[PDB]
Amino acid sequence: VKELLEAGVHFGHERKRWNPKFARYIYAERNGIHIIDLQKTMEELERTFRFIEDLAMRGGTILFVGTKKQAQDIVRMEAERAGMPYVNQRWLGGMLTNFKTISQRVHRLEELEALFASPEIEERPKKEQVRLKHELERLQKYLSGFRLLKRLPDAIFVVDPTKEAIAVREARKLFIPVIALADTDSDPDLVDYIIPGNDDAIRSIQLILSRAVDLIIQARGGVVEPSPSYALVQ
Amino acid sequence: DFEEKMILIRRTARMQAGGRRFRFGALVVVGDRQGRVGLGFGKAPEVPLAVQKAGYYARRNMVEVPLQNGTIPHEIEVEFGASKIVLKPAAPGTGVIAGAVPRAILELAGVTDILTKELGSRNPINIAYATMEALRQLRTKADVERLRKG
Amino acid sequence: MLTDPIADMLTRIRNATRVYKESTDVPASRFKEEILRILAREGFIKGYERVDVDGKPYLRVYLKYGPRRQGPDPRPEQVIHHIRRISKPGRRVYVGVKEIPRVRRGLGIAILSTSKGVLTDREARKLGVGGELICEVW
RNA sequence: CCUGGUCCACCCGUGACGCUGAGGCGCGAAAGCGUGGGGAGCAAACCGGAUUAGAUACCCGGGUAGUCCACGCCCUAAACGAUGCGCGCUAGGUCUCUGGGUCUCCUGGGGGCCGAAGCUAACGCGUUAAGCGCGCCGCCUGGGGAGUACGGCCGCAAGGC
RNA sequence: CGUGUAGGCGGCCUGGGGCGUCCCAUGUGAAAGACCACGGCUCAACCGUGGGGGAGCGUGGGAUACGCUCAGGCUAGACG
Ligand SMILES: [Mg+2]
Ligand SMILES: [Mg+2]
Ligand SMILES: [Mg+2]
Ligand SMILES: [Mg+2]
Ligand SMILES: [Mg+2]
Ligand SMILES: [Mg+2]
Ligand SMILES: [Mg+2]
Ligand SMILES: [Mg+2]
Ligand SMILES: [Mg+2]
Ligand SMILES: [Mg+2]
Ligand SMILES: [Mg+2]
Ligand SMILES: [Mg+2]
Ligand SMILES: [Mg+2]
Ligand SMILES: [Mg+2]
Ligand SMILES: [Mg+2]
Ligand SMILES: [Mg+2]
Ligand SMILES: [Mg+2]
Ligand SMILES: [Mg+2]
Ligand SMILES: [Mg+2]
Ligand SMILES: [Mg+2]
Repeated sequence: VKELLEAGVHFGHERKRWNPKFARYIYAERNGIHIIDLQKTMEELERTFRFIEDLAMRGGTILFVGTKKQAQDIVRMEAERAGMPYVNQRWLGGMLTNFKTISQRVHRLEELEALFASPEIEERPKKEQVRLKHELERLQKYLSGFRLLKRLPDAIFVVDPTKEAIAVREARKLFIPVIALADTDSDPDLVDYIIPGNDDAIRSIQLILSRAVDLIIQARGGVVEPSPSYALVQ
Repeated sequence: DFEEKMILIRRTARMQAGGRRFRFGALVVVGDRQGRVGLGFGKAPEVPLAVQKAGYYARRNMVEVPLQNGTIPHEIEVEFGASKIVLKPAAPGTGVIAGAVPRAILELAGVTDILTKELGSRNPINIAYATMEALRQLRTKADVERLRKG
Repeated sequence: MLTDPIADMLTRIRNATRVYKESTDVPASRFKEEILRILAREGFIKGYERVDVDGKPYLRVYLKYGPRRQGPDPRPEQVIHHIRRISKPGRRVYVGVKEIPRVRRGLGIAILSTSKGVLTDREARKLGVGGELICEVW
């Protein structure tokens, strides 16, 4: 099932902008592009899942992050569709390493959330209404997915590890397992659990995220059909 | 909670139209005395606050000092930039011979019998930093041949 | 033109490990082999084998590093932390059996040629001999 | 016309014949010196005109050595990459010069930029190392006194070591 | 900045010597001092007894990996 799916349109990516470390994970250079050895992707998808699963069936939460447009929305779905915190906008800094503080801006979102449905708005001049509204707007804007667990995720899954290296660093300094889907434009070594393959064409990102979140809920019960993906998918 | 001894505190300063603002520094060590220690450097607008922050980072970053008889496993040398430190293990009943920096750090780490020499730059700060990486890199017959398995 | 091939080899290795490479071919030599043998017989490598790069005989020498690590810079520790030649082509170093060094307090080794085979610190000290201190490894 | 170094290709010849290098020898920008040519432009010195408190300067109009050639001296320099030479080893990205090939590619020498690892006091370096090693030479050991003094050697001198 | 004299440094394998290098034995390395023990002066300082050491160097024997030397072969340096 996998072989044909992935190889269908979910392998081979970045070209001549590589990073030699990631060579063990490459077959050749067709028409310029670096086409990765999928066969090795499996033996690596395996162990990775072998880790996802050994966590799924022990109820430990995973922070997903994707801040790139080509892979944004598709992480807002698979995350809601597995009840896992995520970061879809600008992955602010020190979210993890400075947790006891960023959490002060989540406790600031629900500060407004509950003064939203209330008799206090009868007052509060228009200067505090456009304000307290907007403040909630953006508050909600970046913290749509970063609330769920008020606790450090026992892991983090992510698209382009070098794209969101900042985050990777935070986790790395906090002894947090790091899972992610890195192309050639990414250095293996500093990734605990590695998903080698495309990282831009929305194809491989939905095919790997899906079965990622599909292996999530296969240790909780609720085996369903795939989640929203096609609406303008090419 | 561990021991927590204070190495040195200094008043630095910067410039700005009107006069010179300030800041104080705190280099601090910490250790139960079982083989656990941590070095921490703390800067803050006031003496006490700085000394506080000291211990906080101190505990944050700590190391497993593999003692032995109350001394140390092997002899090592480490350079931290311009400052170099020599740690050489002594027989029971010798003393902890070192400067205030390396001694302090070495006491709470446990050691009672150690020969030390402070070469290179003797920048208090940097000597400390150096002393740690020394310990950090300490091995026992165990974790030695534990790597020569195969 | 390589002044001292041995000190070369050692360095070849020293440079290899620094980035954790699989094997490295130092040009072949009975004495180098002899030395290499003691890196394997004592376990600083998986070992070595004879090879060829156009009628030209090097030695494939497979390194040996530690376990991957938690935290940042996950790079493993190394079996060969520190290797450096003692006796040199411009300052030959010899030792009676009583003078023989005690590397890294028993934890390390000091390879060294002799009239009865390339021994090591323990190996010579016990065999009851001395000879040209060749290098120190740990 | 005469002549040096140098890269590539073919794997043909020699069979370690190598690396370095105290002293020695050769070369060594400009200015400078000797003898003899040459002399348009430029231009120390020098002369005026301005500016200026003054203006032995800056700017302006003049202008001599010199700048050029031959032969012979002089031997300095921010003579700079302020980085001695040779060899091995340690990611790559990019553009550029110039060789060779069953030439969208590959490989060899060279000139650059960003950069692994690593070094670094920092700035920065980074297969054109300031990384990792070996060989051999040169050199440093607080500032001023002083590259002065004395002696010595060299030079016509100026002066050099 | 080159060139190169002496000198320092020397690629792969085989054999001979065994010069450096390595080991053993033996002579030597006075005594005093020093260091370890034991006692004499009431302790000590001083002082006596015994023991254990000392590189070096001479002599006899042994070893031959690395350096050297003589002998043989090779082509990865270097030259053509
Ligand atoms: Mg240093
Ligand atoms: Mg022939
Ligand atoms: Mg030369
Ligand atoms: Mg000249
Ligand atoms: Mg001239
Ligand atoms: Mg003239
Ligand atoms: Mg004029
Ligand atoms: Mg004129
Ligand atoms: Mg220049
Ligand atoms: Mg030179
Ligand atoms: Mg080039
Ligand atoms: Mg650069
Ligand atoms: Mg390069
Ligand atoms: Mg003085
Ligand atoms: Mg001077
Ligand atoms: Mg002068
Ligand atoms: Mg004179
Ligand atoms: Mg010569
Ligand atoms: Mg002999
Ligand atoms: Mg005596």
